[PDB]
Amino acid sequence: DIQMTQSPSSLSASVGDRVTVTCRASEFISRYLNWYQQKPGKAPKVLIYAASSLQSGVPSRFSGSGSGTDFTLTISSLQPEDFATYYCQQSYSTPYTFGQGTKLEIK
Amino acid sequence: DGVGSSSGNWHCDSQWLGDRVITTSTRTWALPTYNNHLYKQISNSTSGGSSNDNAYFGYSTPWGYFDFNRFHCHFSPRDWQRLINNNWGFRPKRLNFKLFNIQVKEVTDNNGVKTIANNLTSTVQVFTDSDYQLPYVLGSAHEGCLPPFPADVFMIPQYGYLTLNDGSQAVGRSSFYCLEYFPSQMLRTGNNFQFSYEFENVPFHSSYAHSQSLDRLMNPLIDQYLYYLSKTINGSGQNQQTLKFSVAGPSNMAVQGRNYIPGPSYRQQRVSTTVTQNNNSEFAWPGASSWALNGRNSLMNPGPAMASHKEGEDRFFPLSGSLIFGKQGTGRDNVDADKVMITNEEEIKTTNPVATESYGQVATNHQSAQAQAQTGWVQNQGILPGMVWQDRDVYLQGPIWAKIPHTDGNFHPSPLMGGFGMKHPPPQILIKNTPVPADPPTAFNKDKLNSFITQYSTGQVSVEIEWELQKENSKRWNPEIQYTSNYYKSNNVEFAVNTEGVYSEPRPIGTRYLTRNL
Amino acid sequence: DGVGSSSGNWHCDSQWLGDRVITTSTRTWALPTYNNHLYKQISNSTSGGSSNDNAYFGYSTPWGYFDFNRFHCHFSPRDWQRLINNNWGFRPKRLNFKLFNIQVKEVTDNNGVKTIANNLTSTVQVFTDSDYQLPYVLGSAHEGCLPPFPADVFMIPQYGYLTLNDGSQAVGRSSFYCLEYFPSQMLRTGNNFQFSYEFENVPFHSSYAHSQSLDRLMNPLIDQYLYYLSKTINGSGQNQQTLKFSVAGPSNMAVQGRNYIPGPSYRQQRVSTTVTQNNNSEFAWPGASSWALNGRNSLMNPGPAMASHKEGEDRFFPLSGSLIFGKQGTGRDNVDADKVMITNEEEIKTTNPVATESYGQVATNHQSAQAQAQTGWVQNQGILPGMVWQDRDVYLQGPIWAKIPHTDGNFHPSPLMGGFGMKHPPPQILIKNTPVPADPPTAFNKDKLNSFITQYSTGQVSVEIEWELQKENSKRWNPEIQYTSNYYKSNNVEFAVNTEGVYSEPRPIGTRYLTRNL
Amino acid sequence: EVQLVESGGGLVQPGGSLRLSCAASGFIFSNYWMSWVRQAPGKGPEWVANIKQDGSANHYVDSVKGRFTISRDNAKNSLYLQMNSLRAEDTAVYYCAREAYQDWNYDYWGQGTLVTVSSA
Repeated sequence: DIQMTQSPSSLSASVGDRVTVTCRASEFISRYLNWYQQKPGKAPKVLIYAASSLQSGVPSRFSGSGSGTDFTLTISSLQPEDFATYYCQQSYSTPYTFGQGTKLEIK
Repeated sequence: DGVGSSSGNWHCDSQWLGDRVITTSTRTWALPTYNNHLYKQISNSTSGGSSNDNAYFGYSTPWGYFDFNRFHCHFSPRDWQRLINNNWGFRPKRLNFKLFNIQVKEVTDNNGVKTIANNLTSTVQVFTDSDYQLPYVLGSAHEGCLPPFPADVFMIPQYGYLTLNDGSQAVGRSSFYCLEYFPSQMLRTGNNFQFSYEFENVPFHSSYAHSQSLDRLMNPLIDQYLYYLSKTINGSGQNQQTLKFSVAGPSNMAVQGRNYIPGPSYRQQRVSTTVTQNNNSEFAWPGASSWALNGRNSLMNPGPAMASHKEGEDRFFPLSGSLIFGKQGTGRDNVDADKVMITNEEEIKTTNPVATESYGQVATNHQSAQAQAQTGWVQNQGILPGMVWQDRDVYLQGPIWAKIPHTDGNFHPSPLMGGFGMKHPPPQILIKNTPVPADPPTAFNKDKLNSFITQYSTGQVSVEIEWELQKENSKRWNPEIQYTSNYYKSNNVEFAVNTEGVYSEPRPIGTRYLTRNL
Repeated sequence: DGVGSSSGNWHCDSQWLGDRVITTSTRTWALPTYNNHLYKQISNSTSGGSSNDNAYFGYSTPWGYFDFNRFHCHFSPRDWQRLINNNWGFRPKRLNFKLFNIQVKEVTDNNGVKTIANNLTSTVQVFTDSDYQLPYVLGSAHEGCLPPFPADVFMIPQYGYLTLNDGSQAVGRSSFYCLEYFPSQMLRTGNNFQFSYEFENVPFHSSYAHSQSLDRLMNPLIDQYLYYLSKTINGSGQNQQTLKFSVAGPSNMAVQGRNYIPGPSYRQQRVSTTVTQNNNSEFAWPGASSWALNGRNSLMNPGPAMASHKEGEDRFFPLSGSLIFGKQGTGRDNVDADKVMITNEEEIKTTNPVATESYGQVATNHQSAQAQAQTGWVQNQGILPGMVWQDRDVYLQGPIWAKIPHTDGNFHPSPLMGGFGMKHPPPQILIKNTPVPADPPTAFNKDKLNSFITQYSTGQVSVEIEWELQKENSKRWNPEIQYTSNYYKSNNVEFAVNTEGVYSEPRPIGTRYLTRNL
Repeated sequence: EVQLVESGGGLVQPGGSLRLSCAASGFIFSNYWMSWVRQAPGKGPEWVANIKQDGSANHYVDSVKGRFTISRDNAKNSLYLQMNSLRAEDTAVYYCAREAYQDWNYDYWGQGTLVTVSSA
């Protein structure tokens, strides 16, 4: 299957900071890559899907870019609500695979 | 007529008469029961992003069909040679089809041992789709055609079609077709079937190569009376701008004025058969030229007709710009390069742009005292007034005709995999075994009968095509290139059987040997 | 003719020519042996009060019969659409029936394994009952008709009839019929059978809905010159009697004089598809409208043609006033409401009373200084001079014709389940396998032979009907309602097979879309 | 609007069999592919199985092949996961998700049910 590698495993920043998360794919998965934000005790919530496109009802500070094997999740003007675990998932082929996850910390 | 009388004879040969050649092929076929006499809805079983381009919806039918749409169905290798060495062009004229010596067999399997017997009262149904009312599957380069070698017995392929789909779901606009809802002729073992067909007028396939190139049409001894801009500056320095003009002549043939330009291009990625020269990455799908339709991406294959490679470089081929045939016994998936035969379109370099090159350069700005002249590469170029081009060549293994889609408009409808485009191509010939139910219950039941006698049929097919020829008139003094066999000793004769009785075709054979002036 | 020759071909299609449409259907059938070649007396096996209405006496026969009396036998869903969107009426004209490609199979079962072989010398017997001398079972909405989908193989239903009965016993007036006592044609595997039939003149089915209602025929801008009684009293008090009269006009359209009144009614009980709205009791049989004949009660089903429900209320349906079809795969007994398809007669509200409503009110007394005016509800109303009505609609799944009973009198003989009533309908077509006895003993025995070879037959049926059309002439400016498919994506195409090959009909389709002025 | 509810979660000894049911009230259930996703405690979530919108096809992750059966009832708008031969590794929170049309991501997720495989 395809392996998804997410970097960095953990990150800490402050409100207003710019945060960037990188996801790498073992095989070409085209634009079918999703970013999910998850908070304890809740299901993962999709932020960005299909590489660049943003989910409706999600703040414009979340952005996504990349295609083929390399993708990046960008957060501008960080907020207290933003601190969570972030996953990159590939919906290109079965079995669908998720990234290890990036945890964000208050500073 | 009768059980003990034969309803047809075996006709295989070619008759070369003047400007006409008539080929006749006879084969033996076997027809199974497909889908247990059922129509069944089918769709792609995959999920995810990858499925998107591969999504489909359609139906498989109990019917089979006859496909003679490859050239090696109608021509022996010697006849194909006799054609391509002596003629500048050819095209089909008439078609005659026969189906005869029908045998229906029943199979009773008991305790792991199966018995086969004649069922003399069973029928086989056949009809042709003369009104082009069914979806037309014969122009998709499919398997299941009559075998090139006359002694082989072949299985008849199952008919199926696709209709409109959204992902794997259908839409209200999607069509369903029952083939039982056509009138068809029913045949017991004494009956036979035939029909004849008339090809609509098509241009002669151009089975020749140009002995001139589009850019070399001038008289090499004479100047033009046209001028071109030779110098924009007197030399090094400031404020050296000038306009100088020269005559275009034998010394510089690149700047001469020309009346005609090469044809359209859609660039292909270039792949080498020397693998160390290729990039160390997977780029087969990602680096491929494609077109999108309703959100789905289709590979551009083979695409517009373009020269496969530049002169002197034969190790390169377009990524999906050529027809690739398998050698005999080649597996289905991930075979090596020596297992396949990559054809090339090198003959058409005279009028057509190279598949892996840009078409040319255009100006991207206005040069000025403050701005240098800028150019850009034209990766794809559509039709321009003054373009001339050649179509793709046809091969002994390749297709003959395609059906032109029924649309408001088309341009140069010649099909891109090669051959003759037709609004009314040879019709589809559908065949199935009539179901024979097993013993029903003795009390009435309204459910349809799901229990049948296992049964299959076999018989003979003959197909006859008349071909019109266009003879070579040339005044060329020196001898031509011809297609020929090689005298060197080998363990096998090419285009023959081996010691196990397997017929193979050593290499793909194109049509273009004789030359014509451009 | 012969064993190895086919005696017919497969004809399925429709031909639309001017005002005529010709449908042709071909199917494959299987005929078993019924009753071990015996006629057998049959009667209801039940006892008690409940048996009374269900009592019967009759005979089952070894014969089968062919039934094409449903519309989906002759029309595809697209042809039915093409009919009902474009035409104001239609009716059958000619009938042509063929029976061919007969195969007789023998079944030898030994030790639990059964062998099937051809028996080439066996016959199948067939005759049509042209003189209408047999009891006519084709007008009772029975199963066993040719399947709507042409690829299905169907079993032929067993023939049987009922005669006069007292409880389960017979009477001296009861008739017995041997079908062997008709002349019939015998067919071996090379023989075929056909006959043609001419429909007697029937009115066009009215495949349209009225764009006016019977009570709205007046000019909405003008008064009548007629008067009605507006007031019987001046006001509150004693001795206020008066006679006041007003003009009927646009303001009050209910009191206007009219030339024609709505048709007859026999009230049905009203049932809701929302079950919480229905009463918490069993009232299906007890609360049902019925008629009694010679002591036995028959449900009134479907009964006189009446509007299924009032405007705006589609959740209600007559208790036994509508035709109810099962969906594909629906069981026989106590299925839920989503397993069946309840048709409605909402189109005929313009001229017909609602099935679940009273017809109207009548005066029940003479009003006087001592007696107030009294009215009562008319639960059932027979024909009155000046009534107009519509018949019941016909459906793709529904019956085509019925036989009018042979009687001194009838009124508006149009059959109540829908379709065309005929004194000489299409005749019954009876078929059976000729019994082939097994080896008799070698010493003579006078008993009839009870030992036979197990045997069944199969073959092809084609039926062809010519239909006359009545084209829509309307001057309506705005567009019509049409029957159409829905564009929304679905897992299946409606009126197609699924992934297992099962053909289904999604919903019942009526005939009434186009409109006519009343 | 769109609601997915998971039921049948609970503790079971190893080798035990459990059935999970998903209820969907908010959309046309027969138009969509449905998946099962599990998240082990302290781990990233993981894809278990999906099934076709008509139920014709289905896919499973290799670890659970043969021991789990995904099933779909379109009339009742419910998704069922059948678990057999349960293991300690199998214990996780099970999520029912809907796969987005065209994009294929999980647009909607159910609350999920915790399922524990314990030796005790």
